[PDB]
Amino acid sequence: GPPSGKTYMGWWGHMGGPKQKGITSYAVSPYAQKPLQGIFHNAVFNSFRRFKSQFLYVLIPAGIYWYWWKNGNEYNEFLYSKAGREELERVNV
Amino acid sequence: GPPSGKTYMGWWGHMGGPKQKGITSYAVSPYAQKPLQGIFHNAVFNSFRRFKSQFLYVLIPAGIYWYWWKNGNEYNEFLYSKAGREELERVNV
Amino acid sequence: PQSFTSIARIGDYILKSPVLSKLCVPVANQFINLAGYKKLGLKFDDLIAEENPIMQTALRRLPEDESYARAYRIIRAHQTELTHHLLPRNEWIKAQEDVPYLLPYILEAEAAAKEKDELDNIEVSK
Amino acid sequence: MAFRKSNVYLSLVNSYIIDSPQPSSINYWWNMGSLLGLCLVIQIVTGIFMAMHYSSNIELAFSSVEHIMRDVHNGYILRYLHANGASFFFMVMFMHMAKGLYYGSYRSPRVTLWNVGVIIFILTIATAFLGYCCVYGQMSHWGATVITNLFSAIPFVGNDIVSWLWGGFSVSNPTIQRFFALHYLVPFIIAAMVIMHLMALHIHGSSNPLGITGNLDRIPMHSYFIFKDLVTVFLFMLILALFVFYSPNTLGHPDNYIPGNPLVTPASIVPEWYLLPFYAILRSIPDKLLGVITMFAAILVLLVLPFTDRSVVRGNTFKVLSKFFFFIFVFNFVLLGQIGACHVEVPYVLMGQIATFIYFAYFLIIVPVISTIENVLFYIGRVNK
Amino acid sequence: MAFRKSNVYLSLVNSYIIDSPQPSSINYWWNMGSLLGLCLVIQIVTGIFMAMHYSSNIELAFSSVEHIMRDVHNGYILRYLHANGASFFFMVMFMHMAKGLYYGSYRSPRVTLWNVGVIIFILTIATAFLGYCCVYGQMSHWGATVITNLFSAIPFVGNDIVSWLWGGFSVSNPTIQRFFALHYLVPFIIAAMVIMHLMALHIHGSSNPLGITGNLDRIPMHSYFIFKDLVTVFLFMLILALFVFYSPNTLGHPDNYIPGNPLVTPASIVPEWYLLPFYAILRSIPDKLLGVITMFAAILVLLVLPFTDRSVVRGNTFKVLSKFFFFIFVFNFVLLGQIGACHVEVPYVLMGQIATFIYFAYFLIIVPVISTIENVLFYIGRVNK
Amino acid sequence: MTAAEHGLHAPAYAWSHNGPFETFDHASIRRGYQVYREVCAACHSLDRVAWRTLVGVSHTNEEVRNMAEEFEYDDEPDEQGNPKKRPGKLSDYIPGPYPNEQAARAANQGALPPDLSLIVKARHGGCDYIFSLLTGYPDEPPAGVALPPGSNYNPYFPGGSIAMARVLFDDMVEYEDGTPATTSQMAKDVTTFLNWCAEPEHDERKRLGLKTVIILSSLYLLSIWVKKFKWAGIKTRKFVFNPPKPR
Amino acid sequence: SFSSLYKTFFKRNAVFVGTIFAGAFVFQTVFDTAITSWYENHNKGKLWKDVKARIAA
Ligand code: HEC
Ligand code: HEM
Ligand code: HEM
Ligand code: HEM
Ligand code: HEM
Repeated sequence: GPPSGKTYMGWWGHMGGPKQKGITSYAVSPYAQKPLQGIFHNAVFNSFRRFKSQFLYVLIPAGIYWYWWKNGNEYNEFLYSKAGREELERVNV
Repeated sequence: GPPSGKTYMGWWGHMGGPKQKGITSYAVSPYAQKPLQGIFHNAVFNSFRRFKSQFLYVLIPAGIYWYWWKNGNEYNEFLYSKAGREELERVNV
Repeated sequence: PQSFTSIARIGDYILKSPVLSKLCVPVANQFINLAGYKKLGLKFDDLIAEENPIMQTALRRLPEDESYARAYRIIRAHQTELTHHLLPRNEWIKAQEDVPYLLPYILEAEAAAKEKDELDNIEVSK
Repeated sequence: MAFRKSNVYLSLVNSYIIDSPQPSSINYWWNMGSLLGLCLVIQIVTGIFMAMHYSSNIELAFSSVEHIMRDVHNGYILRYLHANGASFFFMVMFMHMAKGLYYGSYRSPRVTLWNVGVIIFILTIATAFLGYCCVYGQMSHWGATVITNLFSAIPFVGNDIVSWLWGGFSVSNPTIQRFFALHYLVPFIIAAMVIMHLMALHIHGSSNPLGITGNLDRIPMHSYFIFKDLVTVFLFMLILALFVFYSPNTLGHPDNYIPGNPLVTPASIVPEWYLLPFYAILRSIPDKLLGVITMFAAILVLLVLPFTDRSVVRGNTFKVLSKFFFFIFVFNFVLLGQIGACHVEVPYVLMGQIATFIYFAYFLIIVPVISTIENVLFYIGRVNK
Repeated sequence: MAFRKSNVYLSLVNSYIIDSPQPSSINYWWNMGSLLGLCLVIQIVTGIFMAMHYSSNIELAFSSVEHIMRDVHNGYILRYLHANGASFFFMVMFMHMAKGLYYGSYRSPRVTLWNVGVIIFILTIATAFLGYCCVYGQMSHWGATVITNLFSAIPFVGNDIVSWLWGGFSVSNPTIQRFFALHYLVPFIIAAMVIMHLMALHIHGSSNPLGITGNLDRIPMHSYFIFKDLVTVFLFMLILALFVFYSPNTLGHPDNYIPGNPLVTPASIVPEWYLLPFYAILRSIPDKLLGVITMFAAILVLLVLPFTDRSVVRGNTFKVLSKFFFFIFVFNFVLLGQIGACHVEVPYVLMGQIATFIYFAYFLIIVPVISTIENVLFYIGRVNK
Repeated sequence: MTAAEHGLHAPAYAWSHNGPFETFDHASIRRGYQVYREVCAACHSLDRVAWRTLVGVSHTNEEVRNMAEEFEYDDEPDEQGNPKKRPGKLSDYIPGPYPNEQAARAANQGALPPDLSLIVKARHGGCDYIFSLLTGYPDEPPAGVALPPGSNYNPYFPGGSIAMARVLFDDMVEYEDGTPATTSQMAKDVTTFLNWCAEPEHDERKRLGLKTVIILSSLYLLSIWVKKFKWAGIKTRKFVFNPPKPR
Repeated sequence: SFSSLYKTFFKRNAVFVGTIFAGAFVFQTVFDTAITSWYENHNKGKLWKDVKARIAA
């Protein structure tokens, strides 16, 4: 068939990475391993490390936007009440 | 990408035919030619050559099945007429 | 799909017999004349479907002058049938020119493949 | 390299349409596949633009088709385009299968291509049947009744399969709504199978009328076969335009404009004309189970073809007896359709039985014997001994 | 070679599923694409099995959906599966798009992948809209009325486009049958676009959460990511089974069980929840033409993101300010949806306009400036001069 | 089957709309509507033809509004929910004489009269079959035909025994334009009218067919020329073969 | 002046396809009018305008 363009990924044998030397990999058979090893240690400790690392980025925008939505909702419930109809007609007209 | 199986067609450059030496092609530009050259000669002469060589294979079996169909149609029309009701009940029962 | 050893076996039995030769060879000559591949500049050993390993082996082992001649006859037949014409009667393949050139290579590669199969499926008498 | 080569999608378009090496010597019978692609595009577009207005209830099916003919602007154009284009879809498909049968395009490299085409033929037969039943005329109801009462011949689970297909106890509003839903669904399965047909054709290329290798003289498909296909595309549009505008109800049966009535039998329950040969193969066997087995075996006997063709050269281009028996087969198929159009009467029973025997003896008996005879005659005509 | 590599079709299944080299370090956010394929198979299958019973007339749309919910065996299973699976389709689609926005999967190799993804997003939004209008409840009719009366703001041919979409003079019988034909058709365009998505993915491979090159350490997709995706497939099925069998009408508006009445306004016209941010970006602009132009720009501003992401490392894995503003964008999207669910009242109008401005300033203003500042900080934190 | 069970095949009359450039005689459609309203509408329905489609074919707008007002249809119920009738408009359909099939079968000896909206297309033969059925009533059936009571003989009906009595007699309809209404003239008029009710797109369809056939024939001939032009450089190739030197 | 003819109309492909669309517009209008006039003139006396003029006289 025809050849296609220059891609940044080959297949098994010519992936197009750097030449690798000196990097030696060791693995064991899963049949000779314990799966579910360390899950009670990682569940209470490594999960706590990941939560300590990445909760300000997810929680400070959540705090800002939830406080904004709650304040806007409380201002709407003040506006369509009986005590704030003067301010309602002022800010609507 | 991954390679596919051994096919009997390559592409432009590596088709998979044999090596060719000595066969020389000549082709002049169509912008220097006459399209519709020879259409009246080949309309009545080449067409008769092709029809004469290839009409017995198409006209003997067509005639066989058309004669069979016409004979069966005439026999059916004779059977469900008034002249052939005795033969109708005989070949029906 | 039919093996060329089988065709050669049946054909050699028909040709060696004196009754069957005189009965069936003129019918075969008329069949080949009516088939009309020689009217396009082709021998029969070009007509064989080359898309199998036996035929690819035979076309690989075919020598170079026969290969270039066969290639020219195939391209000539393609140009002729493109033009919807025939070859001129001076350029038709003569009957003495329609010689089986690919048949010994086909039969040799076929005998090699049948021997390979029979040796892959032996049962040693023990 | 060029942008039609280096792109992701334009490389597919390029290697299938633009740069695709076609042989130089293929003739106008090789335009039938492109014509089938055009036919399928026509059917899908017109069918969507009529499914915008069609109502698939049993009380609204025929009247909604009659609303398409009457109230929809250019709706008769869409309806006649759909009906006559399905008839032309089967005309061109019979020419495509007969070209594969003549030139031997089923053989040793292209066997998977042949089997995918047979799958497409099954799916197109089924789509034509379901869409014919979608009209709910008199022929739709009784054709659906016969061909779905066929499945009550299976000994164990026959009535279960039948009442599951019907959705009830006869052809009714559940069956018509199943048939519209499946008639919408199935042409996209056909389009997927057409893409797989194109893959299996693309790995090995087209054959040529000679049967010899096309690898030597080859021509790009763009600017040569684009226009060689455009000629037959415009011819197909011309004949379809004649059959859509001037004689629009020729190929249809005139009973379909009767509203669908289950209590009135129209005295000749006949399917569309492109199902009449398999209907005659059905009716030739005097058994309900063996008849539907014989009809499905008539469609699936195309798969015995690359194994029974004992010929050593490809295609009947240079074979006298294969030419003669191929055309005996073609006009036997015509006679079988003409038998299936007719009533079950005295010469027609034996005529359809002998023609069904010829239809099956071509693939199993005629082709190996004739091709072996031609191998032996081709040998002894030029071997001197 | 193996038969999984040498075959025509099994080489495709092999090179996409079985031997597809994924990087070793990708996480469970890379399971959402396979989950979207599962959602599409769920939607198409339950859609066909309800189209066998649904009737698209304006008198029989709601009655036929209730026929599915009452008379059809397990038809409540199919209807709740279709509806809540569409909600889950859009949940997993927002997760797929957000992980693409986060890990930089839109950059220089995969711009074609990102753009085909945006086309799939547009087509899936359109499919969900037409299928919601197929029920013909109260929110269906009035959602159809509002969103198709949006196109009467185009000053040249707005009334022509509106009366062509409606098929008449309001949303009616031809509108609902149009929408049903289109809702059947467009998911097969989504399936073809998913195959184009897989082509654009396959030519360059997946990204990894580090952003660095993945050519060094790779793993074949079978036996590792097959079961790694099976985990999330069973988790998705578990959450969908909870929402189908125990809380089936939580994600639905309760006004859709009122039949479609053109003479009664239901006092809050609101589409399905996954179109609510785009409904808010619509209602923020106080003009009908600029509002629908801003909604189409809200869908089409993701095409600007490959050329505004000025970073030199890919993905916000190692970027502090980009991480903070990415989750500000995410919770701005949630605020935009909750704003569009609300009525048009005094704090909500200003909050919706501000949230729309933050939505458009993320791609156009915030991302180039923050990525340039992070480029400068990454340089000067380790260059000593 | 027998020839009596097939029916007599109707011959090929020279209609004014047979032929690829022809149109319905629209005055014949007008006279056919007159013979429908005065004869055929007593037993036959026209449930697919709206009044508004008659405008511009056989009558004028104010001419069809009077007929539509002459019939009555069901209105939306009044403020008290009672059923209400209404004089018709253009948008309504032509009403049949019987309220249901059982009323029709009560009035016509148990044989349901079919709805004549599609019956030119619904029967093999078409306008020829309708004309030959309407006129081909023999005064005496052929000797030996066991005829049931209440069934007349017509050789064009399949089976011979039709339950429609002969309803076309000479000068039963006083035509508006003074056309001499014989039985065959009235049959020609209702057959043209029923063919219009079957295919009301007939004139425009043949018009568009002429446009389409001219454009596609011109495109086919131009595409043949363009094919031969693009293919000339390949079609006139020449191969020579000087065999190479041995190595 | 075939050189001038080629250099004007067929050298630039933009002017070529523009002349194609301009000719297609003029062709659609004129040819539709010609087929309508030929059809209505071939069928004289059978159209509703002629039946209406007969009713008017
Ligand atoms: C009074 C009662 C009438 C009148 C005034 C007409 N018709 Fe006819 N018609 C009638 C009956 C009971 C039947 C059923 C016959 C049967 O099935 O045995 C019919 C049938 C027809 C048919 C169908 C013929 C067929 O099925 O092959 C046609 C085409 C038909 N009628 C036409 C027709 C026309 C054109 C009339 C007046 C101008 C007309 N009928 C009058 C009962 C009655
Ligand atoms: C594979 C291609 C198709 C074939 C062969 C096919 C075949 C048919 C046929 C033979 C009929 C009956 C025509 C008649 O006698 O009136 C029909 C009807 C119909 N088809 Fe299809 N069809 C195809 C594609 C489609 C698709 C994809 C749709 C749906 C979008 C569709 C919608 C219809 C509809 C609505 C009818 C209703 C009756 C009518 O108006 O013709 N068709 N089809
Ligand atoms: C929707 C229906 C189909 C479409 C779109 C289709 C499409 C195509 C196309 C485009 C080609 C290439 C052009 C050609 O060779 O004619 C082709 C080739 C082929 N098709 Fe089909 N096809 C269809 C149905 C079938 C059927 C029903 C069969 C027979 C079982 C079949 C068998 C073949 C074969 C054998 C070839 C190769 C012929 C050759 O080049 O030697 N196809 N098909
Ligand atoms: C792209 C995937 C699809 C999506 C996102 C989708 C979305 C939807 C949605 C949201 C509804 C309204 C559900 C409700 O609230 O009751 C719906 C209804 C419907 N959809 Fe789909 N749909 C999809 C695929 C399909 C397909 C392919 C079909 C047809 C074969 C289909 C047939 C239906 C039908 C009949 C309804 C009618 C009401 C019902 O029974 O739920 N859907 N669709
Ligand atoms: C029917 C909908 C879709 C399906 C089935 C689908 C399928 C897939 C699959 C299977 C992958 C590879 C696995 C993965 O990386 O997660 C993928 C990757 C991707 N998809 Fe989608 N996708 C869909 C919609 C979208 C949408 C809406 C977008 C966003 C515009 C998108 C953008 C991407 C991107 C950027 C990648 C590459 C992710 C990476 O490798 O880092 N897709 N898609």
